[PDB]
Amino acid sequence: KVFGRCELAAAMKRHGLDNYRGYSLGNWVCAAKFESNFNTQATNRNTDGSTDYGILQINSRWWCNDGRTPGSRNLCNIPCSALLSSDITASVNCAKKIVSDGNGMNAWVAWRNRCKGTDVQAWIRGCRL
Repeated sequence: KVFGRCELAAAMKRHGLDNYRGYSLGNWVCAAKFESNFNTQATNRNTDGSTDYGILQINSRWWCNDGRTPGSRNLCNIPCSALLSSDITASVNCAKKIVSDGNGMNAWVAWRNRCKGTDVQAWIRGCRL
């Protein structure tokens, strides 16, 4: 599923991401835009052989099992394919684990490089939230 901007913001708000660990909703929408272009089916293979999955490009080295990242962990206790669902519940629940891990949203390279320090509230402007 390719989300609309406001559609995704409303879905993220319902799932408890607004101000989660202090990160306002716009941060999460901005991260999703640049990680996946709002596409739940996005996958990208990394140099180390791990793969990033879903709307928040959650990596198989640490967070989900895809059966082909040897020596990796599955800290969200899910198959990585669960992160590609049109239902973003699994991605959001795993993202809450990631953002609580100590490095905040810096775990998302696109957030650090393209959202951090910008007017992220622009990503939710105009939406009926």
